Amino acid sequence: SIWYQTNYVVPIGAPNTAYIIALAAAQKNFTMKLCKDTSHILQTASIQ
Amino acid sequence: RVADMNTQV
Amino acid sequence: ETILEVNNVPTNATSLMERLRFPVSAQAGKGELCAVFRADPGRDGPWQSTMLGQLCGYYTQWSGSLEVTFMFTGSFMATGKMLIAYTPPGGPLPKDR
Amino acid sequence: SHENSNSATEGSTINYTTINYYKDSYAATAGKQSAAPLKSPSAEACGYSDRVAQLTIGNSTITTQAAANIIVGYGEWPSYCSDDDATAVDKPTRPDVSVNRFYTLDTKLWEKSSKGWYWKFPDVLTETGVFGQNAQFHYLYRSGFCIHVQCNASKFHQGALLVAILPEYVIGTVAGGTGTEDSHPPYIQTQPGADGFELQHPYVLDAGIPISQLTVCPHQWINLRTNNCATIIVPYMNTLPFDSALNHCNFGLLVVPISPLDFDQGATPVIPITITLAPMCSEFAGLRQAVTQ
Amino acid sequence: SHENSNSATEGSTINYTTINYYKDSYAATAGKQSAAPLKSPSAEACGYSDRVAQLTIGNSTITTQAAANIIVGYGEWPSYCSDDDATAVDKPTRPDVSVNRFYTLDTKLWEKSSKGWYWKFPDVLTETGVFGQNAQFHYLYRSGFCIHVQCNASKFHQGALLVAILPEYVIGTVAGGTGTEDSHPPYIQTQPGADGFELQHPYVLDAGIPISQLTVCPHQWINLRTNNCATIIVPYMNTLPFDSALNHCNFGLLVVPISPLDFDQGATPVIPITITLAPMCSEFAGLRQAVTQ
Repeated sequence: SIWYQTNYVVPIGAPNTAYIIALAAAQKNFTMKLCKDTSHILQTASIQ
Repeated sequence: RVADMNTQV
Repeated sequence: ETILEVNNVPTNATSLMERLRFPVSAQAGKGELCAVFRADPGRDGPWQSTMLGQLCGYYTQWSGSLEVTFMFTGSFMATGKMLIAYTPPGGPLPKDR
Repeated sequence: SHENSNSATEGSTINYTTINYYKDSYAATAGKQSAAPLKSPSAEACGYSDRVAQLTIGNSTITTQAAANIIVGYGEWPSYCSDDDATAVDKPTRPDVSVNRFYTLDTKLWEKSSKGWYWKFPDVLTETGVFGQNAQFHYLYRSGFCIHVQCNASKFHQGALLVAILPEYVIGTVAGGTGTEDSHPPYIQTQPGADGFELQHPYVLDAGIPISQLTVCPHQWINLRTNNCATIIVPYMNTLPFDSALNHCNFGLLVVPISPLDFDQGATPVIPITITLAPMCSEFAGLRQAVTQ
Repeated sequence: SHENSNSATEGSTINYTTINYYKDSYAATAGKQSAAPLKSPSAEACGYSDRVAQLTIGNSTITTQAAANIIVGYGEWPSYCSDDDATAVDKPTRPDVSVNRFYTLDTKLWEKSSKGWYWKFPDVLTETGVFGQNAQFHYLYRSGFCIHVQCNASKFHQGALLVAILPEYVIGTVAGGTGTEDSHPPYIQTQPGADGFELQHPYVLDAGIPISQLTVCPHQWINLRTNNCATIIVPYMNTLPFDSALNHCNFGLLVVPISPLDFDQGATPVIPITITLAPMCSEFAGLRQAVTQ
């Protein structure tokens, strides 16, 4: 969870709403196991 | 400075 | 590092680019909540946009720590601080900061 | 050899030449005495750049400019109590990762007419976190503190804050205004908890002591054109090796605007001041049932 | 060298001669394999008389007959998790004096018609003490236990209790009696807290497993003519180095009367059984907000 520790402070002339781009990764100690079929994307139709 | 840390006969 | 879709609220193709970033703006100074997401790379949610999430989809078990880089894309004159808190399992969604 | 070594300066590093016609050293004369800690030394000045290169305490990390503009209170890093200083015979618990970590208290808003606030320690951390549970459960408490006051403002904003650590910050009252009432401050004023308490008279710090002379105490500036944060690493100071965390505040963190906040219309009017504090080398002894106060 | 060392017996102390025509060791044959821990060894039998000479854990002392009639569970003293066994990268907190101490749960009354009770661990210590606060505040938990069941009765009283430690004591139901309901035990039955839960069918231990065969598990007898207490030092057993203390009970302490309590009229009819347990080498990791369950 990301919380406003103080605020988002801008002067006049700066936009009142900004954006944060979250980039996600894994460290050197990361390890995956037991390879399996993916289910993040599924197709109900054949490939023409 | 703390010193507390086959059966036989 | 791969873009994490924390703001996976929009669904239409016109605003699909809004999924890659989440807004930060001036608040009332009451420790407001900006964004939440689960820290599971293989879970169906924000992490599916990540290569860590996609590659985790091909493996049953994962272990190790995760890097989540939050990059601020406001102005140079935009200042502020954010508390990014990772809750270990057991603790629900925090009500306050 | 013929006199008791029982003066108030025994064990000190200074030899005192004195005159004594009696059995006790405290009967003797005052005699003769045969960077600077009080100037709020920095981490570079204290030689503690190795412990401040990246401030990660517990599972918490603050990102701030290190070393040069980071203040160690009284030139003393927080440390565990030695065997000589400690009197309690039970061995204290040292959680050190569940209680020694940055806690974010609140987000008090800085206004142009703002007077200032104070936070009493460890009363701020009495009822939250594993530190709060250990303070409630244990009679004896000893810890340093790493206070990281944060106030972000734009480059078109102005103002400075005196972020200072006032040890034994005893709160006084107006005494009815006329000074003939002998009033005492309430419990919510003396120990205001995590949300703090606003100063009624910041000039006298609600204690009859000038705000101008507060910089002898470990202090920092949040002059907005230069820095947006104030890191004061604060040791444990008391006349005692340990103390109760529920009815004694070792110090009070003063955050008052010496220079008022000002900005032109159009800039964000909500300038919040966020208080972050990490206990350092926490020590809890005398375990019993948990008590809120 | 030509095969992966990925069988289920890698890292064990026994060499297995096997036959493998494949790349993986787990594809190989079962092969050949090229006091007693399960007999509830005593402290004398375990060679741990130095740690049991007087049982003082934390600020708590139990006075009981040591060494000979004091049982170490599975011949294993509780110990902190090693680097090889541990997977969590954060360093856990080890309070060791605030959480490693004897807690006295309750004083369940033994009757002539009494069936027996079970206590689930560390569910018994979930909501009391600094151990309870650490278990609620931390996701990960690892500790041994020193259970000291106490039952005092006069020399004219008779009866014996099977004080036993049943690891992973999963509670079953009557399944509606007819066995065709697929009922599940409630939360207050599975995790009954400090006050425990009385056994409905002590013969099957409410789990379909006989009470007679419970002595393979670390067990003790409170045969009243011989001993009035049962000390079982219990290590941490899990498939995991750490686990949640709120939704997983590592073991269940069975205290049931195998021999019914009996005495003549005139003797005191209130024979209470007092449960005392000291966590040993407690380890809490994964700190977050406190959660009751």
